[PDB]
Amino acid sequence: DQADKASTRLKQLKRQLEEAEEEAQRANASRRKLQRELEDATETADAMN
Amino acid sequence: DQADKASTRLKQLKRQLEEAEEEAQRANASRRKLQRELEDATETADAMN
Amino acid sequence: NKAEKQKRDLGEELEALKTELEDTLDSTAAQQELRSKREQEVNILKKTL
Repeated sequence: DQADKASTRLKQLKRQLEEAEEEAQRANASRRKLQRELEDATETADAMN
Repeated sequence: DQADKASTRLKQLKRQLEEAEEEAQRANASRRKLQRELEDATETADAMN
Repeated sequence: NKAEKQKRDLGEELEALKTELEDTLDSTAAQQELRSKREQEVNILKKTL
């Protein structure tokens, strides 16, 4: 029963790890677009100066 | 052995899940900080026009 | 009977370490083939002896 209970809980953690990895990929992807937009604004600020 | 092996893998997943959650805080916090800088660029764009 | 029981118990320790290292045996196929053949030869020598 301990092995079955531990195995069941272990599989449940895999679902959280898989879902957590998707959040990091989506969150990291948003940073790429955010940094890209900020980079364009930095060049515009330097040109305006 | 299966319970100990499964329990050992469960502990490894716990530290891995905590590491991913900890990294998400830095990425999530950085995303909020980047949003604040983006707001300044948007407001500055209005004054530039 | 107790001696034979201890032998089976000691053998389980070797199987436990092998199962925990099975994830790395596949990646090390460059040398696992030669090492695996040597293990079988030792078992044949014990049976023949």
